[PDB]
Amino acid sequence: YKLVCYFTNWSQDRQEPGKFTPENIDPFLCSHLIYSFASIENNKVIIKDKSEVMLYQTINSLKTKNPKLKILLSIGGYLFGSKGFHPMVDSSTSRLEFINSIILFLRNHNFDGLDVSWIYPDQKENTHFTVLIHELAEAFQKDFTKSTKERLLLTVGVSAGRQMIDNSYQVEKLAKDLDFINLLSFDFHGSWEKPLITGHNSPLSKGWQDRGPSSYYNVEYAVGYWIHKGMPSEKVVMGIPTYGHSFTLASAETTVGAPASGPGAAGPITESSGFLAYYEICQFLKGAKITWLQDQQVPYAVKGNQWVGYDDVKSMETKVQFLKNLNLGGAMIWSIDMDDFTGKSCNQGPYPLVQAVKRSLGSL
Ligand SMILES: CC(=O)N[C@@H]1[C@@H](O)[C@H](O[C@@H]2O[C@H](CO)[C@@H](O[C@@H]3O[C@H](CO)[C@@H](O[C@@H]4O[C@H](CO)[C@@H](O)[C@H](O)[C@H]4NC(C)=O)[C@H](O)[C@H]3NC(C)=O)[C@H](O)[C@H]2NC(C)=O)[C@@H](CO)O[C@@H]1O
Repeated sequence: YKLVCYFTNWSQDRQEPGKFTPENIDPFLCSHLIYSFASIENNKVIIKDKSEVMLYQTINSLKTKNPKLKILLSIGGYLFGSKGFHPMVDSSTSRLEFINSIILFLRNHNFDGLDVSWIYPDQKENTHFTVLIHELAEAFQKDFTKSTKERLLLTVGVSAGRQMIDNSYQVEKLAKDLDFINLLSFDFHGSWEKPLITGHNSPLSKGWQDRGPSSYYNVEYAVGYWIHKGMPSEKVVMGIPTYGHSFTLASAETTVGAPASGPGAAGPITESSGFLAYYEICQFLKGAKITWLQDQQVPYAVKGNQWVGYDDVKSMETKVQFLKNLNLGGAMIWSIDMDDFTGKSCNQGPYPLVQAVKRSLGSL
């Protein structure tokens, strides 16, 4: 099994216990690490990060410590959107420039591959995304035929939502071109929804109130659908979140599907109404009531008018058992810098969530 771990370049600006740098990375924690995110300037790959050159130092230390560790570079993410890939994708000339810059950049800086996480192609960018991936795949393969080093890996963070999947992807082709997908099996529910009701960020299974299309909004369905569409199960690396989605409750009802007036109060460290990192969640749970959903196989917690749907150690072990049953490629984490990486907040040691995933994957 793979354990694929995204980390981010904005977590370094947080205060403790959320102040993360690549030096917080345990080189034996994960099989793959993925830096989030690179940029594109003048159709070439760059890293925009005040700490860029220190990142390279840590990459080299980590890979020296653990010769098996793979470290990939990611382009994309929600904020980058589709706009970020233009004008690079607009022509084969500009795409060739990009692809050539990637190979040189990854080799120069000791990266093992590229993750393309286009959020999201949809109908409009379906062709652009398909060709980009295919051209990258071929170039990497070409490079390999000429090289003494391993072939550069190619992966993609992909939607777990059935409609977005149908619109964005040509799955059989993707299966040939990608080494694996990083299934983004989270953000199923949240304070952007209308009607504005509580719902879990990342339920494993369908809710008792779900019927029809709402029956798609869970991890088991997403996984099954990708397989159905032609992605081999062992190329499905299943995303698990270390964050939760929060709601401010509109009434006294505290159940799933209860009315919400908006996102929950911002965490003190992440300062973004609507989500909480796990290290903030452990502080939230103090004085909260926690319910484990038997239908959906994940917890939520309520304190005052605040409702948080999140993933804990029980969820980690339950989702790992699931991915193993379905013969998936492994687990992916978004993101390790939102786990309690210092261990100072949750009283469960360093990376309590990710370590549980690791322990569960390694268990016979
Ligand atoms: C609105 C919404 O929730 N949409 C989701 C979308 O976020 C999902 O995108 C994937 O999953 C994760 C988890 O949501 C994404 O993480 C977010 O990524 C953005 C950057 O793209 C983060 O923005 C950062 O925000 C902090 C906090 O305000 C700022 O300080 C930073 O400057 C800013 N970073 C940058 C580069 O500008 C945001 O905080 C992340 N949120 C969380 C909770 O971590 C991630 O982008 C994306 N994952 C991958 C691998 O591409 C998407 C999944 O399908 O669904 C919805 O569209």
